[PDB]
Amino acid sequence: ADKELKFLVVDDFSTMRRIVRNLLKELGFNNVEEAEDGVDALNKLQAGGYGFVISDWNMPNMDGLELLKTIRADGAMSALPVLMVTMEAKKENIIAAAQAGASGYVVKPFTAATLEEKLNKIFEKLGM
Ligand code: BEF
Ligand SMILES: [Mn+2]
Ligand SMILES: [Mn+2]
Ligand SMILES: [Mn+2]
Repeated sequence: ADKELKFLVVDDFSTMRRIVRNLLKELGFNNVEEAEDGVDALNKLQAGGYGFVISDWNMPNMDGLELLKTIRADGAMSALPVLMVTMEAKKENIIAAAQAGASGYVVKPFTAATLEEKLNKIFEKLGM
């Protein structure tokens, strides 16, 4: 994928955003912004430029499933890749996110290898 691809990393806890931002750096992506909830995210997204979203589920203001649904329902960003990264591991959550259009889904805690594999899976599926 283009190493200038702009990522938005969303989670209500800085620890997790920090892990993901650093992993992306390792993979060669330095164009990375953070958001703290679904609303914060949509604000940055509607500020334009973004090529990929990585998002938590449980967050105040707007959760990640609502964020995913909003993104997929907006004609201007409906195809934006959205990778869920969340502690929700139940099959009903995976189903609900998948059905809502998640590009991929990683369960916390995750390894560096896992994030890399699932990002690449999405890149390949989308021809990025
Ligand atoms: F808060 Be997340 F869903 F891990
Ligand atoms: Mn914090
Ligand atoms: Mn744009
Ligand atoms: Mn959370």
